[PDB]
Amino acid sequence: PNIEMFVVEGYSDQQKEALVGALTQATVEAIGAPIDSVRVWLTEVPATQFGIGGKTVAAIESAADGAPPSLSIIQVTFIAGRTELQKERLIAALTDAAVDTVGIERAEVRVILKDI
Amino acid sequence: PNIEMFVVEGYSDQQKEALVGALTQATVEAIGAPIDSVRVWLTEVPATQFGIGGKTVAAIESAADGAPPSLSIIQVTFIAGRTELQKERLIAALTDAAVDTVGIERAEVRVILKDIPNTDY
Amino acid sequence: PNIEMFVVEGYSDQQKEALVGALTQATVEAIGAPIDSVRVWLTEVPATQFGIGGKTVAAIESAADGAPPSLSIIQVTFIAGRTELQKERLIAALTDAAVDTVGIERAE
Repeated sequence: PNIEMFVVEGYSDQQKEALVGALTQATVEAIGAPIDSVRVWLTEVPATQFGIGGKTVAAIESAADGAPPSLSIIQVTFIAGRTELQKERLIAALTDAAVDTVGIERAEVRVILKDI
Repeated sequence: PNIEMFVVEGYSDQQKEALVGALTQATVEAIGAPIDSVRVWLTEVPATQFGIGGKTVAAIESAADGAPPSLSIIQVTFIAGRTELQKERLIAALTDAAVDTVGIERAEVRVILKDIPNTDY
Repeated sequence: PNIEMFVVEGYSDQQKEALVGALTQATVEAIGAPIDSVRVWLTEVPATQFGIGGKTVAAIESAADGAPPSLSIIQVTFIAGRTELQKERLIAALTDAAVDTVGIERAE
């Protein structure tokens, strides 16, 4: 239900809105979550502040953090890690090897929707 | 004690400084933490880069991650839940139901403050 | 493998590349990870947007998130805590008092 992507600053509006759609599209399908319950945001990392193996991109990648509450088994995570990863290689493209998808489970005692 | 609020790019300097005080005040009251211990950062997301349910805000939310050390019981989490939620629906307001709050407990073996962990203090 | 440092928007290119290198080098040594598997990014927070005990920096600091896969034992974490504390005082410099490191275990 919360997906943050850290990516390099090259991408255009269009790639952004299709990347949002896709992560959202890829999320509702795999884990069967509500579309209106899906939040995404992307984060432009400047080439001057993003390093692969110790040196900046400017001197020379896509990271996806998923925030679910814990109601998901390992198989439905395999599918999510799979679906999140595939559709981001489709639009706002990048090799599969260069996309990392992270799953952070939040205890229901630790996620607050409105007051509760 | 580590509070990142992800918000849209509208908010003025006043709203920011008031949002920072409010989340800090909310934290110290809720979890009885030292004010000196409370670091709060706001993350301004362009509308073109924030999606609600598949489409961007520009084509058409408040997300608060807290990284604390693990001591807090259920009730002091729920209060941290409501207190951060209320104070932010107060200043630089948005609807209650449009603010989401994430509580991440990092183990004492995994939190490093100065050179030392909290475990070896 | 994933190191996000949040910092104020004051630092030069040189401080930045030396920070990326110092975080990568402190990483590869301690936890013996592959340089090419070490990604590190810096997130500039403007002063109006970074608050300590309730006031904005401007009205008047480093937080380092490490996300590895979950095998790491206590000592390699405390060493990780220390390697990435120290080499961030060497360059993009700051008093140790004002740096927190955060270790996030992630492993399906």
